[PDB]
Amino acid sequence: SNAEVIKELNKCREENSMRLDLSKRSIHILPSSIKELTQLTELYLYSNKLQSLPAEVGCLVNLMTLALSENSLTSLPDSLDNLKKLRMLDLRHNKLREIPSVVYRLDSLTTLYLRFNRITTVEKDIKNLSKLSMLSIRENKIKQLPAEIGELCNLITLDVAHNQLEHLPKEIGNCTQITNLDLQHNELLDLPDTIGNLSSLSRLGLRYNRLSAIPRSLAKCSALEELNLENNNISTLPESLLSSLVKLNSLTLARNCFQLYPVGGPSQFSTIYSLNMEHNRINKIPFGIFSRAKVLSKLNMKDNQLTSLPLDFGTWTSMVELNLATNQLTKIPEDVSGLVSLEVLILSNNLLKKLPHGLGNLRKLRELDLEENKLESLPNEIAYLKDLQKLVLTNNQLTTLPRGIGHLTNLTHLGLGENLLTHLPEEIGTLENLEELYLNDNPNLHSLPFELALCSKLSIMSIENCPLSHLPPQIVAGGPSFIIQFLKMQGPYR
Repeated sequence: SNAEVIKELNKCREENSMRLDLSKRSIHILPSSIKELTQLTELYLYSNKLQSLPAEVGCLVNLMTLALSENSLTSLPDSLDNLKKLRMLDLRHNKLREIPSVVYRLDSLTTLYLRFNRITTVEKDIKNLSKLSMLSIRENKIKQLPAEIGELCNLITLDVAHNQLEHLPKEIGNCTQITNLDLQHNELLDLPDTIGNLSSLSRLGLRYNRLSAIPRSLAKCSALEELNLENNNISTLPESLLSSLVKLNSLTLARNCFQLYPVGGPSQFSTIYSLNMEHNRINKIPFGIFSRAKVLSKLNMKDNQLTSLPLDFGTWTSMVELNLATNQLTKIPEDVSGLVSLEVLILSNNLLKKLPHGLGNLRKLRELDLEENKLESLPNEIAYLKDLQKLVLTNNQLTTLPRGIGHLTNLTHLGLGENLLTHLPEEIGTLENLEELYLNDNPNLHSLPFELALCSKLSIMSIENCPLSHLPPQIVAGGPSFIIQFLKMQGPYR
């Protein structure tokens, strides 16, 4: 209420306090009496209901911090001109349709936050704020930046994510101290060649734009720690780019137009831990490209145009997670046995009819996803996958399972739905750790084995669209809990 605000105002002037916190008090109008509190250096008014800041705030000539986020402001009074020491101005989450003209006159500012307003224009007069080291105008409606952005030579962070930019002014290259430049979720058709002038750049946000190419000069930004180009129109990378990014920890080329790996050979991948290339049109992985990729442990090639794997596929000994889903692979080579560090292998939605015996040598394999292939059998050597917890075989052409399936000590999840299974093996009962067993949509599955009752942790079982005609018809009407209870009691394992 007005009273508790006046009390805090009186308390502030009675302590001669240099900070005033009136945040989160549902204030609609701030009393004029605040003008008397001229000793304030910090004023916090965020998360209130302010539709205007009173002109009297201009009397607080010693303010260095004015925090106004999460109000309903549409402007600021010209009296803020008097705030000749203000360093930080927090205006995010208001209702600004422009930067208020007085803000362009607050040349002491080093930090200006304007996230999530409705601003359409950054006027040429932005040049007046040459002390700015942090400028965030993310989540507005800005279509263009003026060339005058280049007179902000002290910028360290510039965040213009979620705007409508089609280009960047070449004068951005005068902002030589920028380490964090976020342009993601704009409409950028290109980047200026001067981007390479930003030699201290370590974070560069470019995902979700309309880019067709990356400037060769980006290779001068050798402090980049990630390069995420997801969702653009890129199909190549410029000469020697990736090998020049000596601190690159990850690379994302997902959702682009690549048909081949970027040119430059194995040296472009010697520093990254992960490589994400999903949703392109890549038709081949070059022989030898990972020969220098000593720390690369995660490779995502999902949704490409692979019809085979390179002859040195088994040399990828440091790979831990490998996603090859939604390609056109018809076989996995025997040399898969070389991938002794592999823990996750996703092969969903390919054209696989059989699996190699070498698959059984994947001793660390924890998750194997073969959903939506054409598999007519499993090799006996799957029995040696003692670390396997999740085996997804949904939607294939399996008729029987190898008896060795019961040797999968650690298996918890077995997806067998949408197959041609005529029966489960009795060895299913040695799967002591099985929890989820999906059998739905197996139209030739007319019985279940007694030894399924031996699976003590079995808590999820689906049998929809399974005839199960050898069991009592009233039991299958009772659902899985009834079927498993029947197998226990009438079975000889109790």
